[PDB]
Amino acid sequence: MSDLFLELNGKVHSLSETFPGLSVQEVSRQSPQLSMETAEIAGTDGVIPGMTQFKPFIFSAKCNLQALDIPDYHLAVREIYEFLFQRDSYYIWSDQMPGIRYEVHPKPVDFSRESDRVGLLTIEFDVFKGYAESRGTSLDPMTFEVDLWQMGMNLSNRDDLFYVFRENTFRVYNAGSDRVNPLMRHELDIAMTANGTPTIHNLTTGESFEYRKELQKTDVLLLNNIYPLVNNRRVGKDTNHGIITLEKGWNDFEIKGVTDVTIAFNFPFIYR
Amino acid sequence: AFEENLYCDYTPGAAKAVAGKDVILAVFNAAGDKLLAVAGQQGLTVNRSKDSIEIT
Repeated sequence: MSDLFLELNGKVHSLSETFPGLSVQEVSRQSPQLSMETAEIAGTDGVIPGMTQFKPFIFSAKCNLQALDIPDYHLAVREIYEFLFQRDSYYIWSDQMPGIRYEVHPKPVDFSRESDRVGLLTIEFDVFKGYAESRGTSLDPMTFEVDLWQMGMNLSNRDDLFYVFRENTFRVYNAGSDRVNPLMRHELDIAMTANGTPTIHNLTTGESFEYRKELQKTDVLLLNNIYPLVNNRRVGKDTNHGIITLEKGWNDFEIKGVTDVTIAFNFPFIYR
Repeated sequence: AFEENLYCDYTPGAAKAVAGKDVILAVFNAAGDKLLAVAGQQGLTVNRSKDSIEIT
């Protein structure tokens, strides 16, 4: 059995459950739209590729609606149109792969009336970020009872994966298919509490974030995307304005200038 | 038709068949007041069909 789940206004709605007469036949996903920024020099052969990018793509769901009678059919069509089309983008996922969700916007799709009570539909959701992300962030535990993780999410079956560290040198595993960069509108949060003047170094990437003031254990330093704060107060003037990024796989992190470090990473995995 | 129906089962329970000559087609005239059976009928066929929609 196939079904489609929609996250809207903080509520999860099953498409089949919401509309009893509507059942999802099949789901499908367009392949990533790779595009190399070609540059052509006249007289030479081929192109000089720039930086490969990914265009928005389409997630499709073929379904059918079976109503009791004609007024019921029209009412169901209107209610489905009301439910699907909202002002802002929402989230969708499928039973087949319940660990991966897409932030999407609906597309105009017309009901194909086959009989007096049945109508075929092929809903298409445009995903504009160009990638899919996990339903849960890195802060969620990798436990069975959380009911969030599934197979095929590049989870390493060779070592434990935790995202809270108590020492000055450790490794963090980004399981996504893209390098997590807040400059690319990626979600990434770091919460560190320690004593002294801190400096975070990502050795594999080679990046370094530097804060130039003394810190106490009671003050939390929070880097969200491209904003560093202490106690939710912007302190960008007192930093080196550097930002760390998470490469694919393992990243070696070293923290200098502080003691009793407690650093936590909170970011979703980027799939495609 | 007797002897306790030992060998002749005369009890009517079902027709078990209908002679084709018994079923005929008639039409209503232009005024619609009288039904008229078409003269000299010899073969009648009624076809009823329903479409199928694939929801695989």
